[PDB]
Amino acid sequence: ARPLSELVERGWAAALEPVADQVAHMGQFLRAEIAAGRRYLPAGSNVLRAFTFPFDNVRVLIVGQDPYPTPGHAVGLSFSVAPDVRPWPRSLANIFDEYTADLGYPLPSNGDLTPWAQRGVLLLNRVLTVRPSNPASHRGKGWEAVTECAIRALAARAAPLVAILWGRDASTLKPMLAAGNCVAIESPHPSPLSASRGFFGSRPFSRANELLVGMGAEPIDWRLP
Amino acid sequence: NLSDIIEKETGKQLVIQESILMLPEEVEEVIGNKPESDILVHTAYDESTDENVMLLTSDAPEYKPWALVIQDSNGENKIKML
Repeated sequence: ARPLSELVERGWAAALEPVADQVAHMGQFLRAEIAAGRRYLPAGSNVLRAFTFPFDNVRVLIVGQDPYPTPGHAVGLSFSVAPDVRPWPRSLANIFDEYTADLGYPLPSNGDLTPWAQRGVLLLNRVLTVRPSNPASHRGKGWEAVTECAIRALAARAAPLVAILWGRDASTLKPMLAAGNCVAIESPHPSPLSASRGFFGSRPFSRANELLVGMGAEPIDWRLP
Repeated sequence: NLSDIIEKETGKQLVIQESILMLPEEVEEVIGNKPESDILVHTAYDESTDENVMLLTSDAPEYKPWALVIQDSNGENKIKML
């Protein structure tokens, strides 16, 4: 489609109003991509899914990168995969261990994160689409401008926000949320290569919550089994 | 695939599930070789040896091999520079 209000929750309409031209453009890029014979992975419907849940109800940002490059895996949301996805992304596996370690909970039955999303945890990738099997193929391709505005908008609100930033790529957005009512908690990426380097033990789910409570807001549920 | 070069250096039919991008500063600490520019950490999982198989390559367009890491159930890494 075309007009922002028909594409995202409104309130998100407001949020992203300044990147309307920029997002609309992203469309004809994608369309142009199919036109040239190649497809993009995130999946028509889900591309902007991140922005389908209320803007004013977000309390936690988990910024990812671009989508999982393998078909049927990427689902429109950071780090989350589809429930049928069996041997799951090792990053996600690690996230989950710290998740059981951090909170009393038992290991999730699948890497389907939808419930977090619908509870005010915004799983926003920095790049919303990607060519199949070709990781990072849509970097600088226009998306960052959008996801960036997304974030700035969240920061501007009266409501408190916790941003958890996994990896240095993420950290570059620290300045981008002027920490007035925003708190950022950074750590090395849950990827296997770096996880034990300081992600594990970072306790981000509870800390995020305690931070939220510290600021007079409601904690996230987490908890998905 | 780029997963073929995994199959080459190890002989294991595995699917890459994620490519995380990191800065030299991040990669150096773990492997002890500061790389030129950023790296993508393509991680596949071997569900039989319980090993995390990692392929580190140069950024998006040219996916140039740089190093390979095999990480066991304990966490120790057999690093082979490529």
